[PDB]
Amino acid sequence: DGTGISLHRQLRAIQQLARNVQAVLGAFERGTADQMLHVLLEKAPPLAL
Amino acid sequence: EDTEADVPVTYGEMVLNGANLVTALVMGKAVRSLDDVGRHLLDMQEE
Repeated sequence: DGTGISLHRQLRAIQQLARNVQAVLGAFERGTADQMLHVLLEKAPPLAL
Repeated sequence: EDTEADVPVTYGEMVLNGANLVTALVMGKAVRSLDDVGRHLLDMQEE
């Protein structure tokens, strides 16, 4: 609307898109570590054997 | 018919200029001319 609130409601949808996109790009930085253990436990037989 | 011409005016407008943009959003209430009423309320108690 160009009024004082409809300038602001734009900014609230920007911060969500920013902090939605900051999480999922960081998720592959976390999904990398989760991809370690489920193929390192394809190998690595136990120490007792 | 005293004359045949008169003197009207134009619209005065009322826009959320300053503090009313915060009080409508951060709070709920948005009391009109709060730039002036807040000036008058801060002028009375200090004497």
